[PDB]
Amino acid sequence: GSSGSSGWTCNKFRCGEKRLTRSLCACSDDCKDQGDCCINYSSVCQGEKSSGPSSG
Repeated sequence: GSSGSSGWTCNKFRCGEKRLTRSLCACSDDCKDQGDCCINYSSVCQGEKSSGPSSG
């Protein structure tokens, strides 16, 4: 099927990934060093997860 539409966003799971072929941004740690972290990389990845059931 088609490759897909523009995705300038990252997903909780995506965070800390090591597999990307068709993605405008990168949801991996490397992005931090390199400089290709999605616009909302920290918002999704660097969210609020600590001693909590769900980061609702």
